[PDB]
Amino acid sequence: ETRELQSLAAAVVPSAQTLKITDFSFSDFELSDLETALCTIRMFTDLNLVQNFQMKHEVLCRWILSVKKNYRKNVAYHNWRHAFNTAQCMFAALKAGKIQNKLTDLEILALLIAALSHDLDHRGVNNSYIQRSEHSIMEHHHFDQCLMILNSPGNQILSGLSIEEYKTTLKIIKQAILATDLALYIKRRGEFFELIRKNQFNLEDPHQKELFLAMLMTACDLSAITKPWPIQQRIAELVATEFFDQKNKIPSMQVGFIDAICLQLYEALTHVSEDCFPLLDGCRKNRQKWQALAEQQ
Ligand SMILES: CCCOc1ccc(S(=O)(=O)N2CCN(C)CC2)cc1-c1nc(CC)c(Cl)c(=O)[nH]1
Ligand SMILES: [Mg+2]
Ligand SMILES: [Mg+2]
Ligand SMILES: [Mg+2]
Ligand SMILES: [Mg+2]
Ligand SMILES: [Mg+2]
Ligand SMILES: [Zn+2]
Repeated sequence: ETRELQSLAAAVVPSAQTLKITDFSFSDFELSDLETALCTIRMFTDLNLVQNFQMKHEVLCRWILSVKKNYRKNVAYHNWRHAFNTAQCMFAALKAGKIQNKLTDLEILALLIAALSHDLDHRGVNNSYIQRSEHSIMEHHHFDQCLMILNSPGNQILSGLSIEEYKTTLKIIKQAILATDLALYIKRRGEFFELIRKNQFNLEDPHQKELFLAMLMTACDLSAITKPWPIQQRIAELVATEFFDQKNKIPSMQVGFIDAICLQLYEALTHVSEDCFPLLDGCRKNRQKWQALAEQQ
């Protein structure tokens, strides 16, 4: 054991409501690492994951500490906090967004783990340890890092699954993490948009289900863009720090990013579940804000 594990295992886990992890407008700026750790336990708990898969408290805690440890603090945006926020957005979409009832337990288990693990060991959009020797290169590496952790002694939060359940969950996890490659999202989204507009969308079809999960991953991954203005400015500042340093051109970049990538996604997601409207809403409000700024710059 480490001190950190000891403290985390021994701590009381406040409720979902006390932790605010059900709010789409959630922010982690004022939280310590330990506090994000507790939030994460609460997520697995209220999703019924500890229950239905018999996770041992000490194993979950060690797992989360392992996941956090394998992000780099030295990377301004792509770090544990971003991973943690992606998972909190998944949680909020499942509960407040009422998507939980559209999915199986194994899908839910896999999305949470995928959300937390999808950028593992990221070195910043600039850094180029993609050699070699020459596709979703980063995402494959994030998934390897995830599997490694899931297989570490003391960390095996899936031990309680049968082999069948386990194989299935692993495949879903892998797909979810690969889905976070924006290049995949752009190739796949057309089909998702067609289905929605032709009123054809059907989650009971395995193919369409898998496509939705992919889209849900992207939605959560990009969710900083949906946050209240003061918070989104701060995050945008971290992103900029990573992109450029590891400035009035920035407001129009954000507008372009919102137009090209974000709006349609959150519009589609709201069609699937009207209770995910808050994401669409916050994204629009942020477009106002950035546009206004761009017109002075
Ligand atoms: C404010 C700093 C600049 O912000 C951006 C500028 C450009 C673009 S992009 O989509 O046109 N660009 C195309 C090339 N590709 C390699 C990288 C992405 C994205 C952002 C942007 N992305 C994210 C998602 C990571 C968040 Cl969360 C964010 O806030 N801002
Ligand atoms: Mg809210
Ligand atoms: Mg701290
Ligand atoms: Mg079920
Ligand atoms: Mg990524
Ligand atoms: Mg063991
Ligand atoms: Zn990400």
